[PDB]
Amino acid sequence: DMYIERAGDITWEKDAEVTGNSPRLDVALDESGDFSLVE
Amino acid sequence: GETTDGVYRVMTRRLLGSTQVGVGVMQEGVFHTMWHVTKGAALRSGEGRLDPYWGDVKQDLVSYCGPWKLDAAWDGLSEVQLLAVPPGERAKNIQTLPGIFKTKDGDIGAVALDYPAGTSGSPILDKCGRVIGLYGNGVVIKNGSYVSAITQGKRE
Ligand SMILES: Nc1noc2cccc(C(=O)Nc3ccc4c(c3)CNC4)c12
Repeated sequence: DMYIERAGDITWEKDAEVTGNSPRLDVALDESGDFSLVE
Repeated sequence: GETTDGVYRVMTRRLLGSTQVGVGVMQEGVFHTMWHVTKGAALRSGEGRLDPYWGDVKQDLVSYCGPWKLDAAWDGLSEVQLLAVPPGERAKNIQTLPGIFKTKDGDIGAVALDYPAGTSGSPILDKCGRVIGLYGNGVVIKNGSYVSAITQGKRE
């Protein structure tokens, strides 16, 4: 049995830690909802 | 039980101790999460019960108590915030500029932030705090890191 616990409010935070890149990937989505890379 | 708007952890006592299998959004009395987190199973909120209402394996989405309510979209230009809720760790906003997943049926936004699988269902927000999608379904690139799509449902 699964259960839920509150973790916080949904708000934008000014001056949050800015990280991560913006890559452009050629992907494929299958019937099971799984993405895969097409190269 | 608790139906206040907000981000929530999805836990299970089935494995060893209490394990966080994912995360979700409560909005307008509906709980929104990724299909692979619950597999469509019922959920508990204190003494109350949440029953699945809509779901789809291909989209990897599921809603509880009512239809999918989230319909904000990434504008394709601005930076977004992943409100990451990792297992055993505090909720934390991470700002990033999304990349692009190019598919045969159109392009989808994608956030390149590496988090544990139990972080699946964490909301991605626009500058207004509106949920533009959920983190947890993407791909593993060459080094082993995860790049997730900004997965959004459809408000009927
Ligand atoms: N493999 C991962 N490495 O880092 C992650 C971070 C978040 C999620 C995952 C993950 O596994 N997602 C997922 C699991 C099952 C399914 C789907 C997606 C969609 N179809 C069924 C991962």
